[PDB]
Amino acid sequence: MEFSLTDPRLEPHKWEKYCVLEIGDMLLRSAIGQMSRPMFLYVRTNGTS
Amino acid sequence: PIGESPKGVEDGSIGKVCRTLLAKSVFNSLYASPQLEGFSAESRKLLLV
Amino acid sequence: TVSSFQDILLRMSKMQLGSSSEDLNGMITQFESLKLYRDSLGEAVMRMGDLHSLQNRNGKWREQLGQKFEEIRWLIEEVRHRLKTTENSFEQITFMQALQLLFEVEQEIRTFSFQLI
Amino acid sequence: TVSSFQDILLRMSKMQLGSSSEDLNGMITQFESLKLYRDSLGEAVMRMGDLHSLQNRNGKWREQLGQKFEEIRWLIEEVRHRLKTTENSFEQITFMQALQLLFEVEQEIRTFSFQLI
Repeated sequence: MEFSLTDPRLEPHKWEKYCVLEIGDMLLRSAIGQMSRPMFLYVRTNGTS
Repeated sequence: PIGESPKGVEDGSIGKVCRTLLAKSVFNSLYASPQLEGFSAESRKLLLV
Repeated sequence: TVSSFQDILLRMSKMQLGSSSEDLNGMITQFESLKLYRDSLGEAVMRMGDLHSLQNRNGKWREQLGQKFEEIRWLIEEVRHRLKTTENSFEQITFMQALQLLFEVEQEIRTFSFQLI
Repeated sequence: TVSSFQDILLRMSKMQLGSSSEDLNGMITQFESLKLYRDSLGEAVMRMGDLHSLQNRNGKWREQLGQKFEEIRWLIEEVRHRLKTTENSFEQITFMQALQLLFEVEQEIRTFSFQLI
């Protein structure tokens, strides 16, 4: 499970072994204003060696 | 000469060269496969010619 | 975001010195238009902080003005009574000067209060 | 007027030095407070507020919002179609970055406009 800020389905062929979730919102602190961009989660199954 | 661009080629400094070589080594480590070594050997011969 | 503009513009600049499609001259201007509009919009919403702070300060003075009028009135009647109840020329001279000063200052405070609204 | 303040203050001080009265001390304190308030009010009088900056350019600035919205989704659709059609990698990465930039900037503009109104 990994955190990310990039929205899927903008380039979905890259991720075909993932199930993606939306898990909250994050406040982007800048010099002026308030962004409030969404936050995602990437889930995958694997096993190494 | 370290980069490419449409309508021309681009140039850089020593820091760019060192960073590029380090990144090449790291990506070599992360994406190991027999295809890589076969291609490396054969392309080395062609480059020498 | 602002740095993203510089990277996008620098990379689109190199698609025009190697190709045609005047649409790269049609999109490379709307982008600068949005940049100018956004960095103009910035300081405007930045200024709204000072305005509401300025308005708050104008609320306290309106309520001291209230208490000053009552103070002036009460002191007027008290000094008038003290004038009526005294029998020493020094005191009446002082109270003449007082009443004149109070009338002048009350008129000025009323004028300034009218101006503030 | 100020000269009247100090003269009358000295006169009341001399008068009170020879006899103590509740009202006398009360008016002394009230007169001191009134003089201080007059001084502060005059200090605010020769400065005022900044009404010059309160009436800056605001008219058309309220109406270019619709003009910008006119060209927001137009250019977003143009970029979408151009990304779909193209076949290089340079152009593909440039267009993807541009699409991200417009999404962020338009959300920022909408939030700023909503907060300010």
